[PDB]
Amino acid sequence: NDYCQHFVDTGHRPQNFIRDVELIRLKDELIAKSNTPPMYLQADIEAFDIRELTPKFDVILLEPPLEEYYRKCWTWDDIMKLEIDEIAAPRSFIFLWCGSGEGLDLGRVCLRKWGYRRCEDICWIKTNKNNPLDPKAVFQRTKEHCLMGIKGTVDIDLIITEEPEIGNIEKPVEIFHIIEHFCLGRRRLHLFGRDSTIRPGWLTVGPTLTNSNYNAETYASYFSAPNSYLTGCTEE
Amino acid sequence: LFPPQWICCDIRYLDVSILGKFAVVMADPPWDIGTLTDDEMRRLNIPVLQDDGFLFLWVTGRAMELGRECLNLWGYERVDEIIWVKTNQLQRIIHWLNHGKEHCLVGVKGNPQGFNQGLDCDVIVAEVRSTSHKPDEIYGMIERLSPGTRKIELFGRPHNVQPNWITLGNQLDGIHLLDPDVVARFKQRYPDGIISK
Ligand SMILES: Nc1ncnc2c1ncn2C[C@H]1OC[C@@H](N)[C@@H](O)[C@H]1O
Repeated sequence: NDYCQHFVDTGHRPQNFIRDVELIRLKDELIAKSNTPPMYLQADIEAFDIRELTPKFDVILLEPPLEEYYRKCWTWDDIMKLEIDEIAAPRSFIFLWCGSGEGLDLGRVCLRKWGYRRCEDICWIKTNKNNPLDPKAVFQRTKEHCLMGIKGTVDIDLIITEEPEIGNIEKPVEIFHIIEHFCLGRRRLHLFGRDSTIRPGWLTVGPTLTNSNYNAETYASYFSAPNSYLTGCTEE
Repeated sequence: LFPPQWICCDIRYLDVSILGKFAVVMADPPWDIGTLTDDEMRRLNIPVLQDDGFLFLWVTGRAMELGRECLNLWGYERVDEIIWVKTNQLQRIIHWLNHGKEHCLVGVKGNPQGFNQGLDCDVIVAEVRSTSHKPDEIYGMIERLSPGTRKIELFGRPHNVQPNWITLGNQLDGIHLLDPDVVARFKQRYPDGIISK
């Protein structure tokens, strides 16, 4: 059958009809034991010299609040001016939420500006099983992109969930599972996270956080020798 | 005009200006990731094919970036991005991550009028077939977007030929042209056939 046609007929997005979405849990349990305690800092990132966030990170998850999520917001002008290369480790990874509009282009510019090359394009595909427009848009937009960048030298590149309630800007927690299953290192930064996103193994920084516990000397102590080079998937 | 038409050619060397203007261009190029170098891709004479319309550009790997480059070089702005979720017959999905999709950049040129923007959504769910064979659903999406207008496909194979479409590719069988304005300009430009150099 033609699900494109079906969507025109009924309003059920084609992804509504995708189906089905052995000790790969021991990997998850190693992640859990290696995880640092959750750390978090309230900071207005427009006004905040990010160089105060130390040491340099192995993974950066960047989730700037785009205007299009809502139907202060950061524009791609603002985002491109973040000095992400000043806190990234020489070999490190970025996951940048780009939305579905011009961000798919301007996010690639950001990645190259900060010194990465895009190695994956992860799409969050939103179903509307429970509920059967940009002026430049040619099609109804039913997904978002999270770009993965790499600098220096099990999962699939799709997340499928139901479209969240209007006004809900959360991204699927599956993005964390994908990032953590890569075993990229233990210094993990989430910029523009919220109270709702704080998580073991992660440093969360955002303007809406209600509480802070970040201390740079304490944070670094989690990675002092003999723990400087752990993958995040090893025994403690 | 209406029925399928095609030209076996080397797209690098055909004088595409005999074909006229098209509401839609679609291409599935042999990116260098029988391929074309990045300069040959950049040099392709896409700009003459359209005045106001849309371009559909299949990309994988580093062509996700290079295709954006060609897109802009040829004079398009990328305004959408179709994702084809690849499934089997049971509607289940088929370096760092395994790939469940392929991307089709959508560019706009000029100011198109009379198109039905917003009828379809930017996700396709369709079975995998032979390799490099894109799903037929795209022709339905494109027809509903721009019904009855002239369309051109670059790097198509015999199964890609469709009504309202002119298909170009080097694995087509011969030259099948029906539009009088096209056969006219083809005879003038190519009085003996032959599309070399
Ligand atoms: N210089 C050229 N001129 C015309 N067609 C050409 C070409 N190089 C390759 N192709 C055809 C290829 O298109 C890409 C892909 N869909 C394959 O299936 C194959 O057909």
